[PDB]
Parts: sequence; structure tokens; C-alpha cells
Amino acid sequence: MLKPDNLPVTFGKNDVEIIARETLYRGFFSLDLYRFRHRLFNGQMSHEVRREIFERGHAAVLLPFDPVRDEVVLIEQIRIAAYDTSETPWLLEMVAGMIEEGESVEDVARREAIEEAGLIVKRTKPVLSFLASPGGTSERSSIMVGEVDATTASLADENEDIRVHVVSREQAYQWVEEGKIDNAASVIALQWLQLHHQALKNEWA
Amino acid sequence: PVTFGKNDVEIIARETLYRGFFSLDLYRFRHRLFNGQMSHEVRREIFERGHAAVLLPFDPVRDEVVLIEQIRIAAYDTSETPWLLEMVAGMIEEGESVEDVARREAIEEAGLIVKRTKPVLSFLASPGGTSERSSIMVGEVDATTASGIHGLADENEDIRVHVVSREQAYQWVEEGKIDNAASVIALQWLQLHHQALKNEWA
Ligand SMILES: Nc1ncnc2c1ncn2[C@@H]1O[C@H](COP(=O)(O)CP(=O)(O)OC[C@H]2O[C@H](O)[C@H](O)[C@@H]2O)[C@@H](O)[C@H]1O
Ligand SMILES: [Cl-]
Ligand SMILES: [Mg+2]
Ligand SMILES: [Mg+2]
Ligand SMILES: [Mg+2]
Repeated sequence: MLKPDNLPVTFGKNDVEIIARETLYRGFFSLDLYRFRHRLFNGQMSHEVRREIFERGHAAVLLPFDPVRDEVVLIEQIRIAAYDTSETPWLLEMVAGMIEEGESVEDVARREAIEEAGLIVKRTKPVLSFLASPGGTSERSSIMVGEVDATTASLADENEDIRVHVVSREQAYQWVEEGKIDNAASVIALQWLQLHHQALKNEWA
Repeated sequence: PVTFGKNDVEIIARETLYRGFFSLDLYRFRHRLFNGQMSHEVRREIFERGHAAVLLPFDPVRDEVVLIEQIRIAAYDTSETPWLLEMVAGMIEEGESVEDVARREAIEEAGLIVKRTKPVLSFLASPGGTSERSSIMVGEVDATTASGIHGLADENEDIRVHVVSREQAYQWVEEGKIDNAASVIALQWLQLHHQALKNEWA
């Protein structure tokens, strides 16, 4: 038979038992309660543990990058939840969209690039996929870098709710360091780009 | 860059839809459009769970990182395993500073006594559906003493500590073996600033 998969952690998916899932509140996004038992590091089985989980979904995130002009296209839009801990709820972000049945991360990213920023992506490349806050939410965001021509930017579909900004990669990175760009998807994407722009520029050359 | 501020948004109401360990709130508001007019009323369901203090344990002398392992059941449906490799992290309670929480949780979750500490970055995990803000700090630790299982008994935290070189942790992030936001952000930051940090502390 097959050998088991290698894991970087101690226990795998088979070492936990999801006893039950109950909806605590059902709205656009449901807040659920998971009842489960899992192996402890000391070898013993746990009691039943209960956790409230915000079932948010799965998102596609696209970093529009122009390797020739070394620029990034950012979108400005309001994220009301940022109101209580930010100076302004209008954030500079990446192209993004929720992924539904039968859709791929790439399909959503390309479609969002057109709807939100009026950009037509060329080559795309998988970057990273992260869990926004796994202690309380199931959300998972997959990031891809999209090859674009920043000339075609700076009139898009959602132009009254979304404003497009074309800036140098270095300017964008600087804003992250200064804390002027602080939403997870953007920070991760821009740090990744700052760590890999040369190779990506040569790859797409 | 951004020009619209809080005066460009009219929060009509914030209602509590659900209140348990965490709360679920509804925001009813109007916000200005990029054509200058005000939007119709908009509703958004927001997950309110407080704010977090995150600590990246870094040994400048050995160039190693201390990671903690623990199960996060919310990762079950989209991950290969619910047990994640993460940074020390705690919920900031009533009037506690990011530093107090980060240093306290480091003892609690990993039994590490952090020496010098430095702020890193503060981010919003997902401004679209949650108000959560996580503030990351890097803490100087002696990795040769980091070990074993920890976590608070009364909270029922079962946490195991792992010590790996900084390069490995960074490669695991680019490889998707560490993929929770706080850890990814903290480790890419470390990879971008490790030489300057070693120079300062080592
Ligand atoms: N889903 C939940 N429902 C009910 N009780 C819960 C839930 N999550 C955690 N708790 C309770 O809080 C303790 C964790 O305390 P912190 O240690 O004080 C906090 P920590 O878990 O670490 O969260 C900090 C950051 O790490 C994760 O990524 C989170 O998303 C967050 O951004 C757990 O032992 C448990 O008792
Ligand atoms: Cl498997
Ligand atoms: Mg914790
Ligand atoms: Mg705590
Ligand atoms: Mg804790």
C-alpha cells in the first residue's frame, strides 16, 4: 500500500474527530459551533472541545504586477470592519473575490481584475495561500501574481466603489513598512513581491 | 493616496446579531463614492472577536525561530491538517498593551522568557468580514532552552514547541507549510530584515 504523507506537525487530519457541527447563527456568513475530540501531545485523548467558528469561505487574491515598469496596481475601497482600529476605513488593497462552486482561484482572479480594476491579466503565477485567522474563522485566501501592463491602467466597471492606483513596487513596499498598507492579503503579497521581484521579472522577461 | 476618511462614512447603526464567546455584528452605513456622491444604505455582517498580540521568537545568535504547534479546528475544511505551526499569539484583554500580552503569552504558550522586543507590523486579518487587528512584535530569545508542551490548563491550551533555523521557517512559508497570516507576515518580515536585526541584537 501507500506510505503515509509527511507532515510538518505532530498530528494529521486523522487524529481528530469532529463530533458535530451546529449553526449558532445563520446569516450571509454562518457562525458555527464545532464539537470535537483530538489527540493530545501527551498521547491521550481530549475531552469534547467546543469552538465557535465563523464560516467565511474561500477567496481569490491577485497582485497585479507590471515587471517591465516595476509597478503594482492597487485598488482603494472601503472595508467598514476596519473603521474601529484604523484612521480611515478606505484601504489600499489587492484585486480579490470570493470563490464559489465550480470556480478556480485563477478564474475568479482574472474576472475580478477586469471588474474591479479594468485590467486584463496575462500570465498568472501561484504565490501563497493563507488562513487569515484560523483561531476563529475558516477563511482561506489564495494569492496569485498577475502579469499586467500598467499602461492600460490609470473607467473600470466598479469605478465608483473602487478606485485604481498605479504605483512603483518600491513605493508600495514602503507603504507596507510604514503601515499605510496593512490588510493581510496586501502585506503578504507585497512582501513576497519584494522578496522575489528580480526572479519574477526575469521569468516573465 | 487614500483621501476619504471617517467623515466620508455615515455609520447609521451597529447591531449585535449574535453574542457568545465572539460576537457577530451588523453594520448599516452609507459611504461616499468615487464620483463624490453618498451611497444607498449598505449592510455588512462583521465578526467581532477582539484584537491580538503576536510574538515572533527569534534567536539572533543561533539564527533560529521558535514555532508553536496546536490544533486550530477552523483550518480543518481547507487544510491538510488542523494542527498548525504558528507564532506565539494571545488575545489582548482589558487595557493590556501589545507588549504585555506578547511577553505573557510567550511564557504561557512556549515557556520562553523574551529579552529585547521590537514592534514589527500591525495588520487587519480580513477587513472585509472581521474587525480583528493583530500586532506583531519580534522578541529576542535563547532558542536552546525552548522546548516541550505548554499552554494554559484553564483555557485548555495544548501547545508544542518546535525550534527551526530561520531559513527553514522561511522556506516552509514560501512552500505553504506555514500559512496562517500572522506567521507568514512575521516570517517574510524576518527574512527581509534578518541581517539588520542580527546586527542589532547579535
Ligand atoms: N474559536 C474559539 N471559540 C471558543 N473559544 C476559543 C476560540 N479560539 C480560542 N478560544 C479560547 O481562547 C484560548 C486561546 O487564547 P489565546 O491564546 O489568548 C488566543 P488565540 O487563540 O491564540 O487567538 C490569537 C490569534 O491566533 C489565531 O490565528 C487567531 O485567529 C487570532 O488571530 C483557547 O485555549 C480557548 O479557550
Ligand atoms: Cl490525507
Ligand atoms: Mg494563543
Ligand atoms: Mg490568552
Ligand atoms: Mg494563549
